[PDB]
Amino acid sequence: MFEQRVNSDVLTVSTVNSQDQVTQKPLRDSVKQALKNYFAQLNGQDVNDLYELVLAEVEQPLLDMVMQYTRGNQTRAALMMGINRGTLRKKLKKYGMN
Amino acid sequence: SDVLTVSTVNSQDQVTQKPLRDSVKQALKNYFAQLNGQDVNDLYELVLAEVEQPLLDMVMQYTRGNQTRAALMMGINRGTLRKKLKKYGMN
DNA sequence: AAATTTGTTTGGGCGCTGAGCAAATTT
DNA sequence: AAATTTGCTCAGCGCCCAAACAAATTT
Repeated sequence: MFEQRVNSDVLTVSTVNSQDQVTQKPLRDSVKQALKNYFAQLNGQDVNDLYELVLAEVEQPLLDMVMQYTRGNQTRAALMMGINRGTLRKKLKKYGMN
Repeated sequence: SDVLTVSTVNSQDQVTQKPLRDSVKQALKNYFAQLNGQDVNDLYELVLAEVEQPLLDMVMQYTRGNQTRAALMMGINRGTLRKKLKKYGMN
């Protein structure tokens, strides 16, 4: 057999820890921190947009990175993301990536 | 002019702010490196699930479990919010 | 020149939607 | 005692979707 890699550890970013040593925390925790400091700020005006705000911030990179990987090939991009080719096209247009 | 950002630290022990989107880029850039052309199959539901959980975990914690307010705080329908809490068994 | 991708358009369905409501809970 | 939030239902419609095609591009 070979060792377990939980869903958390598939997508990870490099962090430095207490002992000045480069570990790899999940992406989850980056999202957590980005939000917790976002809350620190907004004292105390209302929010009516928090989902789309995040979605936007996450979709742009994903599309970006996959389109680099597939080298502009939308057919393959949409295949590997598991979305409709039309849906992908629509999303690319939302972010001016065409 | 940028709401979503994570704290980073450098060579000179200086903390500096960088956007979450840059952090997502790396996460993937890395993920891609690890697989040597092993076709990826559901990369959207993957990333979605890795972001929806922290987001929910947090606003649900901010609104103190008040589903009504958290749904209004995000852009989404209370019913949708419930469907998502179910999806990740957070309910 | 064959194979693949792009850029449309079409229609079925499912997912997100607000509204409505009684019951439970917070105030 | 009143106000808010929950849990559920329910049409409507808006998005996601595969299927199909011809034209453009890549192989």
